[PDB]
Amino acid sequence: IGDEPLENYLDTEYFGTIGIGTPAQDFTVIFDTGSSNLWVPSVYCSSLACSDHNQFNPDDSSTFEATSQELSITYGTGSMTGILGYDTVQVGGISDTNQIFGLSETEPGSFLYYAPFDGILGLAYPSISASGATPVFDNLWDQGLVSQDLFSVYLSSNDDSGSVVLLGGIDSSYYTGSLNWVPVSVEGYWQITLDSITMDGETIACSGGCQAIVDTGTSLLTGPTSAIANIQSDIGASENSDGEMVISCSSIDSLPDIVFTINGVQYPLSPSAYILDSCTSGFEGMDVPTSSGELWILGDVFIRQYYTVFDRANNKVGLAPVA
Ligand SMILES: CC(C)CN(C[C@@H](O)[C@H](Cc1ccccc1)NC(=O)O[C@H]1CO[C@H]2OCC[C@H]21)S(=O)(=O)c1ccc(N)cc1
Repeated sequence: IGDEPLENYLDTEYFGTIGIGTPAQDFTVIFDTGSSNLWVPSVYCSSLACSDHNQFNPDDSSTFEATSQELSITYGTGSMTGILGYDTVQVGGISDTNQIFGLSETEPGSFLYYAPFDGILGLAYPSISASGATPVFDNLWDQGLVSQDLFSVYLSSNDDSGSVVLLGGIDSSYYTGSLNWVPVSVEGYWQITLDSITMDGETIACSGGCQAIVDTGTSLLTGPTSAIANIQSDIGASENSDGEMVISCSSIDSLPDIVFTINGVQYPLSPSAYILDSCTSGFEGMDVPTSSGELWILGDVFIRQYYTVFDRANNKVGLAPVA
């Protein structure tokens, strides 16, 4: 069982340190349950974001093995191109030998330039991995480096230490109540079916059910723009001169919970959770069309309240209230 500590950056990004190569070269990476590739910047990249982050040098690693395979990835915000290579990745105390990963050759745009992390370590299914690159957790399981084919995530609140990805384990000191299990509706993301979203007993969005993904790599709780607009109006959030969804901090003590029903079980978010003396909404409209329908994203606003188990043996997500 391996523990990967995560730094809680402003309650907005959660990244941990990994080592790549022999001797290890260290990188910070977002542990991203919304994607499946591992990549870091490399000495082959001249983009600005490469210049202001740690760059992998395969020349200095005695265990590196080159490939002729290229890689390209476009995220919601940010993108990269590069080349795949193999090396040993130290992650959570585990020596992940023979791990394929991306060495960036371009990283355009300001988001990656201003972000504190060097790269991204995806934790989702192989079906959405660019170039069919084996995801880290698949390679761990393939090599028997974890005995149980699952991992769990605790994300801390209030910029506190203690966030972790627990590779191969579930730890009940991080939660209370019973874990409830949700089948993965479509294997790619950690995608699940939401039944309803309610406030003070009435349905405010997702009437008749909708699709959602559980994504540590997204800060906010996002949904289709039209639905989110209603929710913003429902909680009293107004966009201001600067493009921020502003809300009176006094509503934190006024407003009722917003309740997500998932597989028939109610998961409340208190206004303490879905309102971030500058208070803004934890919701954001973002349209993610798929053959499944538009996706909602249960990002860190949600995951901070629910210890989450990602079970690849079973293709299920487990949820329980954080301790
Ligand atoms: C780069 C990540 C650390 C951040 N992203 C979260 C990530 O989970 C998204 C979450 C996501 C998912 C779907 C649509 C938009 C965003 N996944 C994603 O874009 O996956 C990509 C992998 O290759 C492609 O195939 C799947 C989608 C692409 S992100 O949505 O782009 C993002 C970027 C900036 C901020 N501030 C907040 C979120």
